[PDB]
Amino acid sequence: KVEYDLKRLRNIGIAAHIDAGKTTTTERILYYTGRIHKIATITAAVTTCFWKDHRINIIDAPGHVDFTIEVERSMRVLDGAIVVFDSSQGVEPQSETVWRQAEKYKVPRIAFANKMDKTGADLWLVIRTMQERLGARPVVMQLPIGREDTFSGIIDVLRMKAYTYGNDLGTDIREIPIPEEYLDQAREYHEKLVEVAADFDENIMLKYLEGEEPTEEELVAAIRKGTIDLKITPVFLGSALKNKGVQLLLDAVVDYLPSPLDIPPIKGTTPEGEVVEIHPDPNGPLAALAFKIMADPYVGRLTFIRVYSGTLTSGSYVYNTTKGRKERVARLLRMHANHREEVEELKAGDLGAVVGLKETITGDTLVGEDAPRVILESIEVPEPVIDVAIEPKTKADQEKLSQALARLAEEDPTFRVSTHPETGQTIISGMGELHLEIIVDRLKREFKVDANVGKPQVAYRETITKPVDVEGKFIRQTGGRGQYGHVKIKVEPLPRGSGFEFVNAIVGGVIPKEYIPAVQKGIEEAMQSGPLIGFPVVDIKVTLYDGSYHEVDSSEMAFKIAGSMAIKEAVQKGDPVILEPIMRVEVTTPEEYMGDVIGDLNARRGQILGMEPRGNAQVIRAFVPLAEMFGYATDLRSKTQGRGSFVMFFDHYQEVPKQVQEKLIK
Ligand SMILES: Nc1nc2c(ncn2[C@@H]2O[C@H](COP(=O)(O)OP(=O)(O)O)[C@@H](O)[C@H]2O)c(=O)[nH]1
Ligand SMILES: [Mg+2]
Repeated sequence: KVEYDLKRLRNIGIAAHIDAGKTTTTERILYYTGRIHKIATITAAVTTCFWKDHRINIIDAPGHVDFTIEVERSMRVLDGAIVVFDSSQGVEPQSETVWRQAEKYKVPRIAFANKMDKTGADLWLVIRTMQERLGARPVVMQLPIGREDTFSGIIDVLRMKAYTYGNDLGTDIREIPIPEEYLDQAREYHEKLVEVAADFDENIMLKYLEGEEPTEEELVAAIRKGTIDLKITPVFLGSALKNKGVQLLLDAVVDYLPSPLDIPPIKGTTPEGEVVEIHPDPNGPLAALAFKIMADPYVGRLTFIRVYSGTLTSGSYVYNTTKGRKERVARLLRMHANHREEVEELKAGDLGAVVGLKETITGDTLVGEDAPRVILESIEVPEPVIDVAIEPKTKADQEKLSQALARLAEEDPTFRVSTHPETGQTIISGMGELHLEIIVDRLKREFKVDANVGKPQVAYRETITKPVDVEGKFIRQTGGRGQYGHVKIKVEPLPRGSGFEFVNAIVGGVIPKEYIPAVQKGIEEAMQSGPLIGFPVVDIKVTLYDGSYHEVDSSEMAFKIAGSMAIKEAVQKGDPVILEPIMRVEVTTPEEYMGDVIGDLNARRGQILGMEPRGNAQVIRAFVPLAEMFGYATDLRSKTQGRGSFVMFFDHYQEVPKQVQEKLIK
């Protein structure tokens, strides 16, 4: 027997500018691969299929489309990529953005000039622009027969044969000889191809010299080596829509894209912090990454995983190293184009879905019960730095918004719901504009919740900068009785990020013990709104140390208020100050636009940390206030002729300069 072979795995992702043909190309890969296995929602995060004895796991799901969380993780999870270019989109400036991503995560790729049928279809413009702008070193693997409407065929220039397509349905294909008017062009590019292969094979170099045509297999193997070691980009061509070229692209996935053997081992960290390489050994200890959780309308919660080492067995227990608990793997599944398949196991190099696993979230590492504890993804609590207010038009929209968030907080445990202290509205808080922007689209559409949605707003905080010693006195005859509460507190600043710290130095019934929770609750509520701009108070330690009470007039109501009053007083007395989030920012740019990107970041109150090169591009690292980063994606495209791209992570909170302090009151 046999079925699992590591050499025959081909984990891929299709990377394309929006509208280039990612989806159509994927659908067509799924149609052609599913033909043999028929006479003996979609899409899923990973969809398996078969071609010429090889298993191709097609990694997607994102959604989005700027969402760096989903993109990073999905790149570690695939081994190789097909970058689809639109042949008819002339400049295609943001098609560069997705190339930079593949370069960033060191993923071997082939290219597919995908709309040859269309008006404007220009293979050569794709090759030249790949050369000049991306520094990709493309190698022409195919030549088109016909142009635009009359696009009828494709020449494979490696093997010196061609194919004609008798229809647009993908149901008539015939190995033809290279026709007359194309044959000279094929000889030129075939020996250009042989020339490129000679750089990664000394045997082929010696053959090229003599004019001896090398063996097809030696040629495939040399282009493959150069592809996998990131020195060339084989280019193929077609119309996905008109079912021309998609079977040859599938051949290229097997010929040139990597198995999980061919790429460097994934890097992981022990709990000790020692970095280690994780080899794809199916009989080794299990190590696996959850990279997408998925609600399902049949089997329920599905966590999609990539096994890097060992074997994951259905009916086993695995250890979630990020959290600290055993979980039960109930079942394993592969998602095919039309159907599900139950499987007994997923070995190293492979991907699928596990039912079970209730407490595992995206990015979590799963290892064997008695296996080395490794953490693949670096741990980080991502800060809710952006809030959006949201008001349902009726009471009927209130309860189905409450369901929209409690049900969407389980798939995505990374946002934070609350209620504005001085208004009373629902406030979703998250890692960015676009995290909240698509939560809002899932709310109004998928959960049918129409609501008055407010401007995105940065999550400012407030704190004090010197120690203070203050009172709160609530003493009133209100609502038919006397009320009395009296607190004294020392408040002092805590180290940035340390949070909140309450200390009871009440020494002798000076405030009766029964009212001590009341004063804490008062302190708590009053910290929700600071004196400067009404935003939460953080990073302080409060110490209750004196007070008084009245024999009959004191109450929890009175001491709570006395607590609020004391906190209000202290924050205003304590040289208060606004804290804003500061983001880590990596901008990728062409070098001619590079001085202009630095200057613009400095005008945004940025500090430049340092730039290193990435391909023919340049990666600038910097700190900038998130408050200064609004509308940045458009402003960056303006100063890079659309070729730039960035990613943005929370780093720390810092004290705003007093010039900004004044601007924020209104
Ligand atoms: N004319 C032409 N259109 C295509 C081709 N491939 C895809 N499209 C169309 O381009 C549009 C966007 O396609 P899609 O695959 O969804 O792009 P995506 O956003 O990158 O997933 C769709 O309406 C497709 O039908 C092609 O080969 N030729
Ligand atoms: Mg799509």
